[PDB]
Parts: sequence; structure tokens; C-alpha cells
Amino acid sequence: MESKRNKPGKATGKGKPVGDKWLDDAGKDSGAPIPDRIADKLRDKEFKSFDDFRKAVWEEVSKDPELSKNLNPSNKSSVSKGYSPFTPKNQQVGGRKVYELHHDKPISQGGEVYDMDNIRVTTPKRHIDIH
Amino acid sequence: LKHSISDYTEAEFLQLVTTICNADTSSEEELVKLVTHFEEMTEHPSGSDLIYYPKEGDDDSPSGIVNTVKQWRAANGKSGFKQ
Repeated sequence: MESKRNKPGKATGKGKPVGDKWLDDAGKDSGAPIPDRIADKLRDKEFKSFDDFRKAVWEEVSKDPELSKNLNPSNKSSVSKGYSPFTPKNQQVGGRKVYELHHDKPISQGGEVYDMDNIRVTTPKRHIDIH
Repeated sequence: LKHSISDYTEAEFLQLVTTICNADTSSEEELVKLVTHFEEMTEHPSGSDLIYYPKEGDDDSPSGIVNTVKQWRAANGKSGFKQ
């Protein structure tokens, strides 16, 4: 019985409508929400760990014309492999150079691991500035 | 060989940039490592933006990126590629 984020579960939640500035929103407030489009594609699927869910989110973004049209060729190559895309330099911190997925209500405080309404996308700088 | 940009021939540096652009790695960690290495080698102010967030009208193909790095280092009094 260790690390809750590594136990399997099914993805749930509605996500929210987003536009062309979805990733720009990741550097503001509490970060950007999981897009409703992505939530429809992942809902009900079972994931072995949060990291596997993370990989599925980026792979779906790489196949979504609206959500990806905002990534250049090189970033598109990265998300196509399930990797998180790089943020602009001004939003990186140390070795943290890619967009991050975090839980709004922490898992250690009862937040659900695979509830997409409990997940936000943030840049490294924003996640740091928040805490 | 990978200590400074003067250790790289221009063809070798293009191979590095091409690998990054195509995300030709076996893990995200490997890609981040290469990007960090690219930043350290070029010493350019834009850092990884040269690869992922090009300026209006910049050639962001691997060859375009090498050219931007080449010109910038020359114009800023830095050593260039080997040979």
C-alpha cells in the first residue's frame, strides 16, 4: 500500500471549454483546465498510474487540431510521443522546462487522482509562484 | 566533443538540432537533457525558444536554427564551430 498516484483507476470528469490561448492560461491563476475535448476522449478509460494518464493527455493533444495548432513543429513532435511540451523560456525554472499537470485539491488531502475536473495544467514558474 | 560548441563541426551540431526537433529520443528526460545541452552550448539569450518559439519570420527548421545560432555567435564575439 504505497503512493496513491500509482494505483489504477478510471478517468472521470467533464473538463471545460478552452480556446486558442489554452496554454497561455497555464501561466496564470490556478493554471488551465483539462479541455472538455480531451475529457471526452479519456473518460471511462482505465490508467495504471497518473504518469500513464499524463502520457495519454499529451498524446490526445497532439491529435487535436485546436489544442495543437498552438504548438510549433518541434513541440508537436514531442507531444506526439506522449511527452509534455516545452514552455517558453520565461516560464521555465531550473530543470523544469515543460508544462506540468497538477491536482487542484491535493491527493494527500483527498483529491481524486483521475478526476479531470481536479487537474490543472501549469507552467513551472506558475506552479512555483502559486506555492 | 560535447563540452563547448567549438568542439562541434557545423554538421555535427545540425545532427544534434535535428534529433531535438524530431524528438528522436527514448524518453522525455533524454529530450530535456539534449535541450539543456543545446542551451548551454549556444549561450544564446532565447534558450530553448530558438527551437520551440521562433521570432516572427525565423526559419525554425533544424537548418534554420543552426544558421541563427551561427550568425548570433559570430556577431556576439563568441567562438564558432570546429574547423
